[PDB]
Amino acid sequence: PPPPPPLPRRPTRRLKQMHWEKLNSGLEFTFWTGPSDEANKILETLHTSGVLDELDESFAMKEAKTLTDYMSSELQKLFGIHFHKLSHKNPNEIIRMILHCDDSMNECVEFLSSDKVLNQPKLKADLEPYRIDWANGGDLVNSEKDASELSRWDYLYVRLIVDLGGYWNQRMNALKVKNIIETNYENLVRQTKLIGRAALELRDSKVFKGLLYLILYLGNYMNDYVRQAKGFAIGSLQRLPLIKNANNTKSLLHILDITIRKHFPQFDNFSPELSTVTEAAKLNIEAIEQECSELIRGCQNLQIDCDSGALSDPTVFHPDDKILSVILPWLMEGTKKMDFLKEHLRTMNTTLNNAMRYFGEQPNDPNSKNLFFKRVDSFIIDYSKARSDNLKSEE
Amino acid sequence: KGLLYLILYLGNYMNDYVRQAKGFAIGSLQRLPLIKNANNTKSLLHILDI
Amino acid sequence: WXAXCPA
Amino acid sequence: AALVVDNGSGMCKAGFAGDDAPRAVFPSIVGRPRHQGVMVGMGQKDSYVGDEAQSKRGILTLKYPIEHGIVTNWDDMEKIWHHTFYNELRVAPEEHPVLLTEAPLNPKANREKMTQIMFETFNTPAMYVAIQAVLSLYASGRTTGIVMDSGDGVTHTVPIYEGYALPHAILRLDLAGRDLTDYLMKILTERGYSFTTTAEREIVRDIKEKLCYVALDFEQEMATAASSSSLEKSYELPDGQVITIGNERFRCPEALFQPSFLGMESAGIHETTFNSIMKCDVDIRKDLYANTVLSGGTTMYPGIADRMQKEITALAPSTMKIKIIAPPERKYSVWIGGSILASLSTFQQMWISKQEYDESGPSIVHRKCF
Amino acid sequence: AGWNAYIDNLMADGTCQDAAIVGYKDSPCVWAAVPGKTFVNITPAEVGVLVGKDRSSFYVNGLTLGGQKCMVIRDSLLQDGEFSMDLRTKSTGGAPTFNVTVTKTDKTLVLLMGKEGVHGGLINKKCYEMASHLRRSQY
Ligand SMILES: Nc1ncnc2c1ncn2[C@@H]1O[C@H](COP(=O)(O)OP(=O)(O)O)[C@@H](O)[C@H]1O
Ligand SMILES: [Mg+2]
Repeated sequence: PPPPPPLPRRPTRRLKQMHWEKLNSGLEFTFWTGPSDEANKILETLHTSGVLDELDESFAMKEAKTLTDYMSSELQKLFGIHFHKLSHKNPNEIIRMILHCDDSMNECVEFLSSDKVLNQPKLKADLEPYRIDWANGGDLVNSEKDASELSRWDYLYVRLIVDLGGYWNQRMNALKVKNIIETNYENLVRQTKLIGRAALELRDSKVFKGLLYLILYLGNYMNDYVRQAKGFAIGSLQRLPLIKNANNTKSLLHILDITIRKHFPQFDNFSPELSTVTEAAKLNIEAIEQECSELIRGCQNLQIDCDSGALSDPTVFHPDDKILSVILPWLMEGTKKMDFLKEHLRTMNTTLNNAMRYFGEQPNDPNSKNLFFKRVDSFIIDYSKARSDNLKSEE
Repeated sequence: KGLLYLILYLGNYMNDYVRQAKGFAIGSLQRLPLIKNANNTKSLLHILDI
Repeated sequence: WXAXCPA
Repeated sequence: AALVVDNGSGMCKAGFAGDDAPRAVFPSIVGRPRHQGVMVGMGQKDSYVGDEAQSKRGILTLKYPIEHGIVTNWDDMEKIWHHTFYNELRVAPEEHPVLLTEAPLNPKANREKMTQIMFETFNTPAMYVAIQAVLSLYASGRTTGIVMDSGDGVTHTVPIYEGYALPHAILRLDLAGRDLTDYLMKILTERGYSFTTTAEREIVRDIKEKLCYVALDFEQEMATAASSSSLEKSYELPDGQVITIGNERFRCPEALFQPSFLGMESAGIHETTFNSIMKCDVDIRKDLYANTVLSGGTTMYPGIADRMQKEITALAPSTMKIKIIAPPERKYSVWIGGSILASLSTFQQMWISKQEYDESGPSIVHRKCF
Repeated sequence: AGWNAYIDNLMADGTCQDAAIVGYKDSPCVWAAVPGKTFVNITPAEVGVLVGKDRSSFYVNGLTLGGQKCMVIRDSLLQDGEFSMDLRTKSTGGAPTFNVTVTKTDKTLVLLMGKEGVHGGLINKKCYEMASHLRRSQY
């Protein structure tokens, strides 16, 4: 590398500063360089005119009126954002209501549940001497370590994160699972009922069976003798729009609409008859199954925690900590919810499966398990546009 | 040019010693209206006309 | 008009 | 106590740091009488702004100082601020720092222009300027996401990330509330109601705020609207006249999703939301979809949240999940987020002082508060 | 004198954990950097991306700087007045991310990435200052 360069008349009172952009580069070619006597007489005129004196009186500025935190600079920003509702309350007041697991801070508890607040090794060492050994004795680890010297948010972090960190992650788990279950069990039962009903309706629909037989019988007519199969999969229904006649005006499915209407009045309109399939095509089977399966894993993980985990020990619990007094009442009812959902989960799986073999496809292919109603729905809309175009053109 | 020389001398007396430049761009005229007196009644341009 | 002017 | 002042195209919001609601919420209008005064001795003012201007709007020529985000008149803009501090808030600015907001992709011309008029006319001790879009998700309690910012003047889509704006990813769409109000009147004349002047422009603004709503399916709703009179509602004009609209309730708000109804080549916010997120990085794209937020008074229409959720879902890949966050308080989210930001203890670090400005000049704002 | 002494000047306040200087003319190479850190491993190919004519490709998936993945915030290197760049490191599994700034001089590129929790504005203002000083020295 090349050698490096060195390292880095007047008014009686201060008045308003008028800033400017200066001259571009220098006054190499500007008229400012020219010291015309026209400008010289201006300087003597102003020194004689009573203008500068008035300037001191009128444009004097109004003076200026300008007016041990271990916690990281970024983090004070985050704490004030979420606990804004409690600004008027002292740290002793806000440290108490949070342990009540009240409804008023079901949102703020999620913020302290983030990895950002927990993953702060340097502060945990700094606030460690200020921690109170609440697990045994309930006394300060060091001698004096006054907590009044700490700032407003410093008191909260040491008394909540450092002090209760032994069961903090366990307690938040009991509360994070608390919120998710309270709102999803109602909808999850609705989703699994629709899929099971849709699968049963498709399996128990003669209209859907009848059109497939008509397509198969028509399909075997134009096909060769060596390829006269007696069955086909649902995914093969997409070849109909891809076949065009001599002038490309009318596709294969377009003949079917007028053929059915003229001779098969029973198959004229099957979309109103089978509607739950279309709504079932807007839901992901694997995603729904995984979402429900997540609930059971959290529930069984909770049972070993409340009965034999960190929650089991009450000695490390503060007397004003009703977390044990709130989870246990739900513990019996929560077991009922997981049993019902488990039954519904099994109900959907078998109800989808018996209708799954019934049409020749298998769930072993993950796409086939997911994209089962989509292919049927794809044919439903394809038949809909084919009928609409056929009616519009002829009428 | 006389107008430009007039305001520059006023500004040089008006400003600090460390920023006593001898020239400015034409686009610098825009801060005359936005500088007011104690009661905001008159500006540098208003007193300039007098 | 109905709401506005005379028409 | 630090003032938090929210200048807006339609509404101006002001209050104090830590407060949960703006103290003064008044229209951002300036009025000048178009008729000579014959009754002397009243001390009638020369210019009228805010609620008082709205009260006597019939004999005034209302003007919006800010149009399409850019301030078209710097002389009126201070007057509403002058009325903001001494009249509405009744507080002297000489002893309180003040907070103002700035618009995405703002030209550099304005940014010192507000700076050069506050430290001089009102000589506020301290100042800070941030994006209204950034403060939107701050009130929502999140730091990373994309905001569906729509208001009276302009609309912006800002995919924020740790509170730091992405300039290249900012998309600007000219489909604002004033456009819809202008679109509401041109379609309201079909029913024999002719509103043309600016004073009655507020009237239709009142009508759409109460009666207009977002329909889930346009094609289904026009068929039902033509068939039945159930969707029709009656509104009362201040003169006592009774009006009824049949299908305009869902037609005017629909232009936000079908700009070709207004004739703009740029498409609706539903794709613009999708268009903006295409510009970001692939790895971060997962977070942005699930923390989409709505903001501004334009997004107040009933049934607007599910309609946009349905449309972008088709645009989005089937693998991805979309979570439209629409807090009911998002009307004042920009103001509330600023009060949250001002109340922070660390917020004293990036103050710009009156002294420091003096040696640094107007140019300090581009580098100090960015 | 002593290209390493700037790194010491860069680390006086302790707000940053990595700092480096690289000459982007001819064959890119590091002139001084913090040993054992991110900035000491800069390749010429990464320098070419930073100073390349294409100012849009690094928006699709970010770029790598010393092999560490980072995302682009704002690009103003080739614009007169600032000659500065802003980056934020990209991490996996909730690993800490840091703000990265790069300032372009006549012959050198000054790179700063701060410690955890440090605002990018503080990192940017310093790198602009030493870059401003360094250009006044005709480098
Ligand atoms: N309930 C409502 N329904 C429909 N539009 C509304 C409603 N409330 C407010 N608005 C519209 O929102 C606008 C307010 O814009 P605003 O968000 O204050 O702009 P800015 O973000 O620039 O301050 C008004 O012009 C009004 O037309
Ligand atoms: Mg807005």
